[PDB]
Amino acid sequence: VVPFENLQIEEGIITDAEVARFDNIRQGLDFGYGPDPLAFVRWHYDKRKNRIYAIDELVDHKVSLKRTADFVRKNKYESARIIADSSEPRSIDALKLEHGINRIEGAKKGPDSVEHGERWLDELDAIVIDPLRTPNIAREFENIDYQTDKNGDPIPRLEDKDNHTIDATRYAFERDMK
Repeated sequence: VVPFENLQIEEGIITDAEVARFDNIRQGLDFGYGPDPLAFVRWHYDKRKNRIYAIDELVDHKVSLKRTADFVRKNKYESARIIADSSEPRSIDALKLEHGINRIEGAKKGPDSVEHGERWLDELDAIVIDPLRTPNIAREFENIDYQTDKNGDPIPRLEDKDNHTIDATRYAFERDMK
């Protein structure tokens, strides 16, 4: 009925000292399309505790690959891999060959992996988000609901709306699932 009961959301819940230690980084990127924003996410993965921690994000409705690469470079996030929305193969090429983001690769998983990937996220012990650091991730994860059928009952598919950072997060963790 309610997804992501596992959410741990509170201002200040991730300290500067913690961000300093996190060293199992996962990054995802959705390019946006039509009015939908580009959404870059960076997380830390504690595999033993089955937790993920949101570190940073960039959400931009006025999509600029230049601005995205500048943000990634500025924060020295270039050294960790970015798994990106594979529907824009030339945007990936652009970030690599034009903007020097070398560790970007297309998401290997296809459109039929969506429900699986969302379920994987929902089955984590905790998804830990500090709205002071990642306000968009916080808002989207808190407010996302299940889709529903004729009979008006929830199906195990999240709404495909206001979910741009959730998509980016799926890509970021695609290699960690099963």
